[PDB]
Amino acid sequence: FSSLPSYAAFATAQEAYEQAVANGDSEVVLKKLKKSLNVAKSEFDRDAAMQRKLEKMADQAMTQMYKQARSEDKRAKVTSAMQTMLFTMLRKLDNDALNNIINNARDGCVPLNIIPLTTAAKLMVVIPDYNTYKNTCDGTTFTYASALWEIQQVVDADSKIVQLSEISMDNSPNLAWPLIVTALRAN
Amino acid sequence: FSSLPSYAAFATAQEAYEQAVANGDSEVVLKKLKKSLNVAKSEFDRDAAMQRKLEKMADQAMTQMYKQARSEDKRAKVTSAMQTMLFTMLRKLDNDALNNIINNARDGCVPLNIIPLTTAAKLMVVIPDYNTYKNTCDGTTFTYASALWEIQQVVDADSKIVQLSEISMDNSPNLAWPLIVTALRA
Amino acid sequence: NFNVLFSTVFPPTSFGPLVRKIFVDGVPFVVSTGYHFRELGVVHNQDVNLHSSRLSFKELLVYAADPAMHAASGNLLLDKRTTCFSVAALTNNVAFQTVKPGNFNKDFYDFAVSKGFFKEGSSVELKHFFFAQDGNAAISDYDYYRYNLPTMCDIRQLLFVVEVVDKYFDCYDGGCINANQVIVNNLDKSAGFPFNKWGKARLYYDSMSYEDQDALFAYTKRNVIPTITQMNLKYAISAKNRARTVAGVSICSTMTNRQFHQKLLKSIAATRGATVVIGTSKFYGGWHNMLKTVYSDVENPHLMGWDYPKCDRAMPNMLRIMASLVLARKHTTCCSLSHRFYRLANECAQVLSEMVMCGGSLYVKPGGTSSGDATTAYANSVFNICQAVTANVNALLSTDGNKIADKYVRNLQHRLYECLYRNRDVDTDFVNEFYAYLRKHFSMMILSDDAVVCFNSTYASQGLVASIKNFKSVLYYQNNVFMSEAKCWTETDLTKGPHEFCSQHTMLVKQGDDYVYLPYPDPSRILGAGCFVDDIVKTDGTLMIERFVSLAIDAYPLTKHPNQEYADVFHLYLQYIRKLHDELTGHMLDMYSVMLTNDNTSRYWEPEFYEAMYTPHTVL
Amino acid sequence: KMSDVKCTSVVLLSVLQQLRVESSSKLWAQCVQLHNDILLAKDTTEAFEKMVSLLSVLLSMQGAVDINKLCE
RNA sequence: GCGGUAGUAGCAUGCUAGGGAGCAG
RNA sequence: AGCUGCUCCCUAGCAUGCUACUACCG
Ligand SMILES: [Zn+2]
Repeated sequence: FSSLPSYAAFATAQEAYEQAVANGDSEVVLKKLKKSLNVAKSEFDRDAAMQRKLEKMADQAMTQMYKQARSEDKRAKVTSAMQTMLFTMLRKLDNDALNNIINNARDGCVPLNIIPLTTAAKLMVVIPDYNTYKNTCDGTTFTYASALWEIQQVVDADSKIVQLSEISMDNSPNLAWPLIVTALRAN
Repeated sequence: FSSLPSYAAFATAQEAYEQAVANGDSEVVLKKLKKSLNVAKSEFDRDAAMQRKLEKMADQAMTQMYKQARSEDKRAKVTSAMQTMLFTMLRKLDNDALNNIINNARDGCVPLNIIPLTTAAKLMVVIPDYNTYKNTCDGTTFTYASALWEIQQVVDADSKIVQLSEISMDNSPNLAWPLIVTALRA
Repeated sequence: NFNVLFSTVFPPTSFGPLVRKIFVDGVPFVVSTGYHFRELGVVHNQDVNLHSSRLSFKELLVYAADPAMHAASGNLLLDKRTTCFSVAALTNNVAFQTVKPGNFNKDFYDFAVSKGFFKEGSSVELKHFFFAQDGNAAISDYDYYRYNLPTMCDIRQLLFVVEVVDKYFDCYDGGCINANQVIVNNLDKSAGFPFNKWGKARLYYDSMSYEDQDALFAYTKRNVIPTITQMNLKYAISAKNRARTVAGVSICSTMTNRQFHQKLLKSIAATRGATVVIGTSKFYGGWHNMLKTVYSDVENPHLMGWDYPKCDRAMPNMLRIMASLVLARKHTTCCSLSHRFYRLANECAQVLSEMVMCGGSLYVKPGGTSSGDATTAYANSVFNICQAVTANVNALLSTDGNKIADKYVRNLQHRLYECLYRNRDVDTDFVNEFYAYLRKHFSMMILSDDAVVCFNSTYASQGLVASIKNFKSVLYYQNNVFMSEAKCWTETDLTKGPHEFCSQHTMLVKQGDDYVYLPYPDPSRILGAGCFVDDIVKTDGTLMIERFVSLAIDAYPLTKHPNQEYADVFHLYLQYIRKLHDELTGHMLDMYSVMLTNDNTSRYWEPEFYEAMYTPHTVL
Repeated sequence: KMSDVKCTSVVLLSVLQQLRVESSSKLWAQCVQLHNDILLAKDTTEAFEKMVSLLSVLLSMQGAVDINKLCE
């Protein structure tokens, strides 16, 4: 504070007090001027020291308001993200096989573990070594889960394409050896 | 923190009181010196504390920013410090088998696969010229990594098998010299 | 108990969440409306609404955590690397994760070598390192759940062991709390699957008001929400080259489990002088107090400790359900009888047989405990006490009563048989008497699957209390593991404390006027922590320094060891701290011109600071 | 002498890791096996065998200037 | 001369909050 | 990339309390 009502009173009080001190009139003049400048600094104390809690509290409030606004924007952002994800993953399951197996239930309830088994259009097989490959995904087509699948594309642990003519018993020690087969459901 | 202005005041009145305690004087002029020193030890005992704390505040801020700078600059040079440290430690280790392969790689003879430990398994090494072949190869034996191997085949850069007898000083400029020797451990 | 046996006949594809089609805003979803448990049967949700106009924040939160939409929109998976059930692949690629090696702190190693360390024939050598793993480590570690097998229990014996175990938990208090009374430490950690795509736990605690959380908690007492758990490889120092994993649980589960269990957990962690010692610090004389409390006034006392092989993968489901019920027995005035059942069902569907996200694929968990949920260390303690009580009962009931010389013990045996196999309801007087007998002749000190026992040796040699072979038999027929006596220990002298407890050894030293018990660690662990780090965190000592202060606090009690190569660790750490301080000051003055005005740091290389941390006058 | 070889093995695997070697599954698996076997050894005559084997991996690549780093 | 209230400076204990780090299960 | 417990260091805030100096009054 520099331009509040107490300042003018205090300043003029001490100016007149010290002008009269330069005059040097009495002994009660000193007492009176010092009492005035004791009670006028008792005005510049409340008005210049406790006036400053108001500003600090207002700044507390302003920072809290800023924080609340930011926290309110983040919620809308994450809500939009979640509902976009839900709607984008919805656009793949609304097929005609799902409707079939749901209309074959007696209440509309089915176990979840059978939904990929009877409706998924693509299958992925992970093979550790050659004997397991020879027992499961042999040739161009194979049978699994009461269905028949046809192979397209084989990769290795480095994600590099392997041809079906390289997977032999002699060339086995030269392959990165988890193999990942991708197959499509045959009609 | 004596370089502050108010010190000159605090000494001044204190000096007066010194004279007072030397004089043995009346009662009121000592009230004078107990009313203009407690205003000095109050107008100064406030300036000489906040500044003293500010000095340490500046010091701690400078140390924090220096810590940040050095940590930022340390993780931008890992790929060179690590290799320098590795080769310093290898030099200090002082092993014959490691020194052999390090010096051979320094000259140009480098392997093409992992060096095997079993008495079986195949080794393939590159040979860039004839001097290394002469001080490394002798007949049908190969001295590498402080071990002895027997030669099985020599080739040149165009993947064409070369028999061992023709490799010599005069026939040297007739072969693609980056030779590739295949051997097996004794 | 009967459901466990009968569920082994039916196909494994009939268990798990039950799904249904609902119409939001006129478009069809596929959401979970119930569950089929192997132990609990068929459970149906109570609030299921078709034809909803739009979804609120908490409905979106519940629908995003459901595995139904994630599994129904993925590919079919046939994984031949493991024997567990595989559900779906959530992407077109398989992910292979590795573990890096550690970083070498060469300056500290040079300093230690220049002071006579790591010489040939020394008794202190490095044995703790950072071990590296290749891309096949995560699935090969997940494959260890093949050690969990369906186990049927002796029901009449378990129904008595549960009453004794529940009496071990009588001094505490619990119940439900509101969302504005919950305390969360470290709001900057992972939030599980779905939710680790958009933020950390802070975002989800900030976006939800105190009423949304209460509404979700009230929802969980009438419905079941299944979730997904993620598996993460750990990066830390060790002595074995085995890979370690942790389970990250979804935020939707932790948020509600805290409101269910936190009051009781904080009640347990604030009690001194009880059997469970979670929350008691070893500083300022805590180790001595714990040891004197466990010594009690047993008569011909010996000390004993044992082992649990594959503890978290082999624990049967009946014991986990029992632990949950024992913990929930505190909700007798805040919850009704259906609310408690639905809370148990939620816990089983989220941390007992949930779906696991490994690599980029979903698998089915057969059972066991997941080490990343909000009640692990206390359920483990309940399990420990249950196994000890079972061992004591089996020891007492398999002894020829015609040879027991004391009348009191023979009568106790007669009444114990009557209470198991001839009475149908609880008999509180005999439970009181058996609890008193156990507390007098068999004293225990328990942390979460770690234990120390002080027992009467004359009684144990006659078959009246549990020995170390009773534990082996009980584990064999109730845990499906073989416990070897090379990982258990016994101690016949009490002036030396336990051989091991929480990786610490015990030593009795003169401190002031009296003799006290102090714990000390393995020196190679401290030296390995000093030598191998994860970049910046060391390899420049002047930037942290406090790391070595903490490591010297941990290693101070080695100065009182008879072996002279053990106190050198503490003195080496003090000398290195002084060297680091000098180097930092020299840099600072040679490069600005600056000096720290007053140090107050010489206390860090003088031993009084570290000695004051082990004296009984708390100044924390 | 054993401590030095173990520390050198740790630094060597760090150097190999930051040269993008884990992009080849077989090579990374062999390197990890050798590094883990050196750290568990008890006699200092097989540790040097495995160190020769593990350093040959770095010597067979072309991402390091041997003549420059070995200025001595 | 003492008591009270209003001020200014230094010290002490604990309570909340933010950040960095270490150990154990 | 997890759930807990314990400990060390730095900063800020408030309350309380101690102590000292100025002013008013009785
Ligand atoms: Zn309740």
